[PDB]
Amino acid sequence: GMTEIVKASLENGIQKIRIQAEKGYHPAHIQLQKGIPAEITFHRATPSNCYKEILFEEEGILEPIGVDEEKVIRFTPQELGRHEFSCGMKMQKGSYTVVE
Ligand SMILES: [Cl-]
Ligand SMILES: [Cu+]
Ligand SMILES: [Cu+]
Repeated sequence: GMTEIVKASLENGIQKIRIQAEKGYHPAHIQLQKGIPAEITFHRATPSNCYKEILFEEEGILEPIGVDEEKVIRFTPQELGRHEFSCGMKMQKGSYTVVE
């Protein structure tokens, strides 16, 4: 250890954070506050189709993302703890930890 966790920035009652998709997700591990609307912006910086989709299974989210495009994943985290996000193939993984 330790594992690097990046906290989402709180402003205007929204928590925002940007994630780059290229040779994995960066940051791969983030922290979110429970009950605050979250906007997680993914940028696909690779032409590999391994990254053509963004999956947040526990939120029922599955979103396509094109080469060099940015997609905002929006939800309000309600369940505490560590949750997984990944590409649509579940080959490249990350996590979001929801704290009180
Ligand atoms: Cl692949
Ligand atoms: Cu993938
Ligand atoms: Cu893949």
